[PDB]
Amino acid sequence: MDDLVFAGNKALYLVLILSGWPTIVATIIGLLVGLFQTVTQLQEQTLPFGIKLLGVCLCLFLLSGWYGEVLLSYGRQVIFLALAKG
Amino acid sequence: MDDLVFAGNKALYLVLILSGWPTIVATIIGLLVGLFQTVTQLQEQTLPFGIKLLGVCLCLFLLSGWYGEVLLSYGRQVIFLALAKG
Amino acid sequence: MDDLVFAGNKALYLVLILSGWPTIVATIIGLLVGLFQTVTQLQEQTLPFGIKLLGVCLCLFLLSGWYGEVLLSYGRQVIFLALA
Amino acid sequence: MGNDISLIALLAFSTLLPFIIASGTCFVKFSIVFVMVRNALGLQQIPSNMTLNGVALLLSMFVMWPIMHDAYVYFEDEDVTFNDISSLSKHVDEGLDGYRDYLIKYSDRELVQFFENAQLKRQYGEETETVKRDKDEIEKPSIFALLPAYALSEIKSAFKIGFYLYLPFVVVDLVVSSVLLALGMMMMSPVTISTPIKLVLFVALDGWTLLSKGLILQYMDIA
Amino acid sequence: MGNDISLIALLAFSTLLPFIIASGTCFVKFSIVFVMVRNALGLQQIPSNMTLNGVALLLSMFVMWPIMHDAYVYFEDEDVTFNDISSLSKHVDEGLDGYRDYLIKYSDRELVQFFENAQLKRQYGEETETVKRDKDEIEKPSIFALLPAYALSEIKSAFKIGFYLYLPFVVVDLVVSSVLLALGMMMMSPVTISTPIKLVLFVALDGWTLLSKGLILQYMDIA
Amino acid sequence: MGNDISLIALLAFSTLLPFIIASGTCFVKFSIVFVMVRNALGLQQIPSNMTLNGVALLLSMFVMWPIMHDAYVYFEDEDVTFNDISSLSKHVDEGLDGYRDYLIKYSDRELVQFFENAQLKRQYGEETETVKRDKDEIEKPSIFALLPAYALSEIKSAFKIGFYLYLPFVVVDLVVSSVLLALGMMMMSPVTISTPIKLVLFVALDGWTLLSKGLILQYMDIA
Amino acid sequence: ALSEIKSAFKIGFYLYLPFVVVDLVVSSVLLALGMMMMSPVTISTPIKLVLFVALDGWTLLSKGLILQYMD
Amino acid sequence: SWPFWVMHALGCIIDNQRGATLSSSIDPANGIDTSEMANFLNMFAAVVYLQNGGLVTMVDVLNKSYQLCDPMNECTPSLPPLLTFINQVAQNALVLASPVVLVLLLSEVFLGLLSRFAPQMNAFAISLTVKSGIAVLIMLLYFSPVLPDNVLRLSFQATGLSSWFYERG
Ligand SMILES: CCCCCCCCCCCC[N+](C)(C)[O-]
Ligand SMILES: CCCCCCCCCCCC[N+](C)(C)[O-]
Ligand SMILES: CCCCCCCCCCCC[N+](C)(C)[O-]
Ligand SMILES: CCCCCCCCCCCC[N+](C)(C)[O-]
Ligand SMILES: CCCCCCCCCCCC[N+](C)(C)[O-]
Ligand SMILES: CCCCCCCCCCCC[N+](C)(C)[O-]
Ligand SMILES: CCCCCCCCCCCC[N+](C)(C)[O-]
Repeated sequence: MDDLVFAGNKALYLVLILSGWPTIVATIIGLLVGLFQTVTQLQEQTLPFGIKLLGVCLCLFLLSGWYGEVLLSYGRQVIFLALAKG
Repeated sequence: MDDLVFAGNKALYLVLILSGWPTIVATIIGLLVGLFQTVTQLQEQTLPFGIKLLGVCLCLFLLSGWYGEVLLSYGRQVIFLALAKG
Repeated sequence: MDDLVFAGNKALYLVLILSGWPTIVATIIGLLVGLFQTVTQLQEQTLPFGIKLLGVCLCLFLLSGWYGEVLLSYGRQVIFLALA
Repeated sequence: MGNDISLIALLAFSTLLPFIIASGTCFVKFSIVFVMVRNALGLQQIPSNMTLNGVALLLSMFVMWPIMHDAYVYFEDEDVTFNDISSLSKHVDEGLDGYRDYLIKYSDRELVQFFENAQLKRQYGEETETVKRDKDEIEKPSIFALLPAYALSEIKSAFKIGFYLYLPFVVVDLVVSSVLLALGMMMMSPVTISTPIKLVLFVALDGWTLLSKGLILQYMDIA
Repeated sequence: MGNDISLIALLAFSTLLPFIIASGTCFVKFSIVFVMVRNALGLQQIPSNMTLNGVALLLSMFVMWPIMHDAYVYFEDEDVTFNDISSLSKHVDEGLDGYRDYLIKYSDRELVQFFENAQLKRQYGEETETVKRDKDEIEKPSIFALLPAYALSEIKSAFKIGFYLYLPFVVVDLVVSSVLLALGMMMMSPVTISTPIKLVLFVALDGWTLLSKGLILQYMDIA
Repeated sequence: MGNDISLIALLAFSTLLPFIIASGTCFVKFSIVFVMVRNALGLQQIPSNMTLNGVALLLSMFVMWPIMHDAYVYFEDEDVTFNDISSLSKHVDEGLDGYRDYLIKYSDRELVQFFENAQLKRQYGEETETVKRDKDEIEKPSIFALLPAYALSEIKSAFKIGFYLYLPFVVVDLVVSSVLLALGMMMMSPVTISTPIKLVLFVALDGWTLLSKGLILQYMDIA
Repeated sequence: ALSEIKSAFKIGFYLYLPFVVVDLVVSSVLLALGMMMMSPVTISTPIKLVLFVALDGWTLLSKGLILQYMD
Repeated sequence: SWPFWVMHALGCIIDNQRGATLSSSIDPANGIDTSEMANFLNMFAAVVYLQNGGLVTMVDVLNKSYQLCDPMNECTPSLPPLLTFINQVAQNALVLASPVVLVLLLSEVFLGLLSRFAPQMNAFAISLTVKSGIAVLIMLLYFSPVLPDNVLRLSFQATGLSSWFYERG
C-alpha cells in the first residue's frame, strides 16, 4: 500500500530530523564545556546546564519558522491522502 | 486446549523476537559510548541518547517489512484457530 | 498572524530571562567556592550544595516582587490579544 | 390556539430547543472556554461541570434574549390574515431574518455556498465555475445551510482562545523546573510546587472577571 | 393545592433545585475547599468524593435553612387576597428579599452592575445614560444579574483559600530535600519521607476542626 | 395495604442507603486505612481496590447490621398505643436511640455542641445557654448534628493510625540507602531493591491479618 | 445461555493476542530509548487500527460466525 | 474470584519490576488500574478455567450454598477465616512471582559491580534496555505449568463451603 508505506516512513524521518538539531547543539556544547573544565582542572555541576539552556533557546528562536512550514505541509498532505479516493 | 496454550506461548515468542534487535543495538551503543568516555575523560551524558536515537531509528527502517509480514501471518492463524471448528 | 507569532516568541524570551539569574548566581557561587578549594586544599563534595542553596534562596527572596509584575503584564496582554 | 397546525409546530420546536441551543448559539463557545481554563490550571475535579455549564448558560441567555423577544412580538400580531400559500410563506420567512442575520454575521460564506450547492444535486454536485459573481447571497441562504457553518466557525474560535490562555502557565512550569535543576534537586516533581503559583497568579489577574466581560463584549457593547 | 398555576410553579422550582444548590449556594465553596485540601496532602483516592461531598452538603444545610424557613412561613400566610397584577407582583417580590439580601453581601458591586447594564433593551445609538437611586440600585438589583456574579466571586474566593493551605506543605517539601542533600543520599526520592510529615502536621494542627468551624463562622454568627 | 406514608418512607430510605453507609459508618475508617498501608508499601494496585473495598464492606456489616435489626424489632411490636402527634413523635425518636448512642460514643462532644448551637443561634437574641439544663440536651443531640461531627472524627483517627505504620518502612529505606553508599555501589536506585524487601517482610509477618484484628477489636469482641 | 457466553468469550480471547503483542513491543522500544514519560497509548492506537484494517477483520469474522451455524 | 486476582497481581509485579510504570491498559467496568501484562494473564487464566469445565463447578457451589445454608436460617460468613483472606491472596502471588524478581535483581547488581571499572558507564540506563527482554525470556520458560498451577490448585471447590459459612439461626 504505497500510500501507507509513504506516510508511515515519512512520520519517522520527520521525528528524526526535527529532534536531531537541538540534541546536536546540546551535545557539542556539552563536550566543549566538559573539556574546558579539564584543561582548567576546575569543576562544578551547573555551568554546562546553564550554557545548554541558552544554546537550545537560540536554536529554537532561529529554526522554529521552518518547523511550522514542515508540519503544515505534512498535515495537509495526509488529509488529502485519507480523503483521496473521493 | 492445546491450541490455547500454543497461541499464548507464541504471543510471548513474537514479542521477544520483534523487540530483541532494537534493544541489542541500544545496549551495544550504551557500552561503547560509556567506555569511550572513560578512555578519554569526558563527563557528557546526552551523547548516548543522541547516538542511540539514530541507531534505533535506522533498524526500524530496515525491519519495517518483516514486522508486517509476521503479524499478518499470526493474525490469520489465530482467526482460523478461533473460528474453524467443526 | 503577527499577534500569535509575537506571543510565542515572547514566551521563550520570558523563560530565558526568568530562569537566567538564579542559574548565574548558582554558577558563580559554585565556581568561586571551587577555586577556593584549590588553595589550602581540602576536597569536599557538599559545600557547593550547601552554599548554592543560600544563594538561590536569597536571590528569590529579593527579586520575587519583580517576577509577579512581569507575569501579570504578560497575562493581561495575551488575554486582550485573544478576546479582541 | 387558533390553528391546530400552529399548535403542532410550536410544540415541535419546543421539543427541539436543547439541540438548537447546543448547536446554534454562543453556548458552544462559552461551554468550551471554561473547561479549557480548568485544564490549563491543571485541576481534575473542580469546579463541577454542571457549575461551569450553569454559568455558561446564564451568560448566553443575555446575548440571545433580544432575538427571541423580537420574534415573539413579531409573531403574536394577528393584524393580517392570509389570502394564500405564498402570502403566508413569505410572512413566516420574513420573521426568521432576525436569526438569519445573526448566523450570517459569524459563519464564513464559502462553506455556506458549498453546502447550498450540495443539497441541490446541481451539475453532479460539484463543478468548476469560470466566473465569480455574487448575488446578494446573504438573503438567499437557507438556515439548514447556515447552521453547520456557524458551529464549525465557532468551535475553531474556542480552540484559538484556549491556545492563548495556556501560555502564561507554561512559562511558570518551565521556570520552576529550571530553578530546581539549578539547585540540583533533580529527583523532585515540579507539580508539588508549581500548582499554588498558578492559583495565586490567576487570583491576582482576576481571570474570571476579565474573561466573562470580554466574551460578552464580543457580541454586545456596553458603557 | 390552590391556584393551579401556583402549583406548577412549586413543581418547577423543585425540579430545578439541585442546579440552584450547585450554582448559587455556599456548597460551591465547601466542595472546592475540601478537594484542594486532599490534593495539598497529596492523596489521590482518600477520602472518597462521595464522603467529601456528603460533608459539604450537610454543612451547607445549616447555613441555608433559616432562609428557606423564613420564605416558607412568609408564603403560608392567609393575610390577603390580591386585587391586581401590580399588587400581586410586588407581594411576590417582597418575599425573595431575604435571599436577594443574602446574595448581595457576597457578589461584587461592579460585576453586578455590569450585568444589570447588559440586560437593558438595545438601542441604535449607545443606550441613553442613567443613574438610579439606592433603593433600586443598592437595595434591589435583579436576581438574574446577581446569580452569576455570585458564582464567579465564590469560585475566586475558594481558590484564594486553597493557596494559603498549600504554603506550609511547600515549606516542608523543600526543607526535607535540603536535609537529604546535606546527608548526601542524593538518589532517594523525598516523597517517601515528606508525605508522612505532612500527615503528622495536619493531625497535630487539627485542620478539619478549624476548617469546618471557620467556614461556618464566615456566614453564621455564633455566641 | 398498610400505611401509604410508611411505604414512602421505606422506598426513600432504600435509595439513600449507600450514602449513609459511605458517610456515617465505620466503612469510612476501614476503607481509608487499607489504602494508606497499600501506598506505604509502595506498590499500587496490589491488592486491588476491589479486594480492599470488598473486605472493608463485609467487616462494616458485623458492626452495623445488629443495630438496624434491633431497630426493626423495636418497631414490629403490636402492644403500643398512641393518642397524638407528640406521643407518636416521641416513640419514633425513641426507636433511633440505638444508633444515636453509637454516634455519641465515637465523636467529639464539643464539635457536636457547636453544630447544635449553629442550627439555632442565627435565630437568637441572647447569649445565655444555660437556659436548658444539660440532662435533656446532652442525651438528645440531633442526628444531623451528630453525622458530620462523626465523619470528621473518623477521618482524623484514620490518619493517626496510618502515621505510625509509615515509620518502619521509612527506616528500611534509610538502611538500604546507607548500605549502598557504604558499599560504594552508588549508581543504583534503591527503590528497586527496597520495594521487594518491604513486600516480603510485611507478607512474611502477616501484616494484613494483625491489621484486620486490630481494627475490629475497637468495635467488637470476636469471641 | 451459559454455553453461548462461554464460547463467545473463548472467541474473543483469540482476537486480543496480536494487539497485546503490539502494545508490549511499543512499550519496550520506548523504554530502550528512556522516554519513560511517554504514554504508549498515543502511539499504539493507530498501529492497532491499521493492523485490523489490513486483516479485514469484519469480513473474516462475520463469515466464520455464520458458518458455525450451517453446514 | 480467587484464582484470577492472583494472576493479576503477578502481572502487576512483573510490569513494575521491568519499569513500565506508565502502563496503557484500560478497564472502566471494574474500576481497577491495569497494565498490559496484568490484562494478558488475567484473560489467559479465564480461558483455561472455562476450558477445564469450571463453569459447572460455579453453579454447583451456588446450589450447595442453598442446601448447606438457607436464607431463613440467617446464614452468615465465618469471621476468623475472613480475617486471613487478604494475606493468603498476597502470599500466593508472591510465592508465584519470586523466580522473576530474583533474576531481575541479580542482573542489576551485576551491572553495578561492573560499573566499578568504568564509572562513566550509566548502568541504570543499560539495565532499562535489558530488563524487559530478560523478563519475557524467563517468563517464557516457566510458562506451561501456568495451566495446571491455576486450573486446580487455586480453584475454589464446593467442599470448602463447610468452613467459610455457618448458620446462626
Ligand atoms: C512515528 C512512530 C509511529 C509511526 C507508525 C507508522 C505505522 C506504519 C504502519 C505500516 C508499517 C508496515 N508497512 C510499512 C509495510 O506498511
Ligand atoms: C515556552 C514554550 C512554548 C512552546 C509553544 C510556543 C507556541 C508555538 C509556536 C508558535 C509560533 C510558530 N511559528 C514560529 C511557526 O510561528
Ligand atoms: C519511538 C518509536 C517507537 C516505535 C514503536 C513502533 C515500531 C514500529 C514502527 C512501524 C514500522 C517501521 N516504520 C519505519 C514503518 O515505521
Ligand atoms: C508494532 C508492530 C510492528 C509494526 C507493524 C504493525 C503492522 C502494520 C500493518 C502491516 C501491513 C503490511 N502490509 C503493508 C504488507 O500490508
Ligand atoms: C524548552 C521548551 C521546549 C519547547 C519544545 C517545542 C519547540 C518548538 C516550538 C516552539 C517554538 C517557539 N518559538 C521559537 C517560535 O518561539
Ligand atoms: C519561581 C519562584 C517565584 C515565583 C513567583 C511568581 C509569583 C506570581 C504571582 C504574583 C502575584 C503578585 N501579587 C498578587 C502577590 O502581588
Ligand atoms: C455479614 C453481614 C450480614 C450478616 C449479618 C451479621 C450480623 C453480625 C453477627 C455477628 C455475630 C458475632 N458473634 C457470634 C460473636 O456474636
